[PDB]
Amino acid sequence: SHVTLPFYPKSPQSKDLIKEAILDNDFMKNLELSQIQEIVDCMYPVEYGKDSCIIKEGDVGSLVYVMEDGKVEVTKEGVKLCTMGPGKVFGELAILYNCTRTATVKTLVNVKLWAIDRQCFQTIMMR
Amino acid sequence: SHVTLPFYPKSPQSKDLIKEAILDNDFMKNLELSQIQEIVDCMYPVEYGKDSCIIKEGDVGSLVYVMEDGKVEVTKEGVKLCTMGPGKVFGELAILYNCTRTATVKTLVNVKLWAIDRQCFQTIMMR
Ligand SMILES: Nc1nc2c(ncn2[C@@H]2O[C@@H]3COP(=O)(O)O[C@H]3[C@H]2O)c(=O)[nH]1
Ligand SMILES: Nc1nc2c(ncn2[C@@H]2O[C@@H]3COP(=O)(O)O[C@H]3[C@H]2O)c(=O)[nH]1
Repeated sequence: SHVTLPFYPKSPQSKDLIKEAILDNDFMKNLELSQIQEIVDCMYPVEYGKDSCIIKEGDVGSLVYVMEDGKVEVTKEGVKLCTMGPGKVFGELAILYNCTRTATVKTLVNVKLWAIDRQCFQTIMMR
Repeated sequence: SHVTLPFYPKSPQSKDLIKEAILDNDFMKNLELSQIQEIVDCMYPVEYGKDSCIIKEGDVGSLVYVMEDGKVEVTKEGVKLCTMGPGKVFGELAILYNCTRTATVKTLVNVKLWAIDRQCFQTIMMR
């Protein structure tokens, strides 16, 4: 009669970081505040070690990430585009380019992230 | 005193094409049926010729479309992402993400579409 989204409990400071990361993101700054709240409770945590490759350009890609701790470097076709520290969203562009990753993301140090899948996202967007 | 949504009369064949098109859409799959029916009745027909530009990335989005006949070609910042045939919904991103058109959409052949405007569309998602 309607499918249940999963809830992942977080520290207040974490929920704040996420909200701010979305509001700082060009594609998503305008979402409902009620929608953002829901996204925050759905994001689950994932950790990567340094010289780990999170996203490979060209790949198919659902997941969207917010960085909590650490630092990554974004490269396309060989070129550094930038680095990203906590408070930044990445992985959003896949959907806008036909679910294909548009750049590769490598970890420069250990990182702690939050993630959310295509599917959760879509249910939310219809509320 | 509540607002009256418009009604555009349609061939049962067309009412089904639309319904299917909605269910095929990642986001709209999610709607209750009562609502998918309301949306079907608020769609109005529009045609474009070969080599027409329906949607321009960056512009403001007010309508959402379903294709009935024809083939259309999606592009972003100058790169063929995909093509779309009958039965497929489009122009739903800008509305849901409350952003500016995320891709350009050009016709490859003469097309016949149905359109619902932001107004009716949102009004419907609220019951
Ligand atoms: N393509 C691109 N991606 C970037 C840039 N800066 C940060 N990113 C992030 O890198 C991500 C790579 O995967 P996505 O395309 O899913 O989403 C992309 C963005 O979130 C940039 O300058 N170009
Ligand atoms: N940005 C983008 N839009 C697409 C793609 N494939 C289909 N579309 C549709 O094209 C529409 C362009 O305008 P919208 O951003 O409103 O909504 C978009 C989607 O419905 C794609 O790969 N990228």
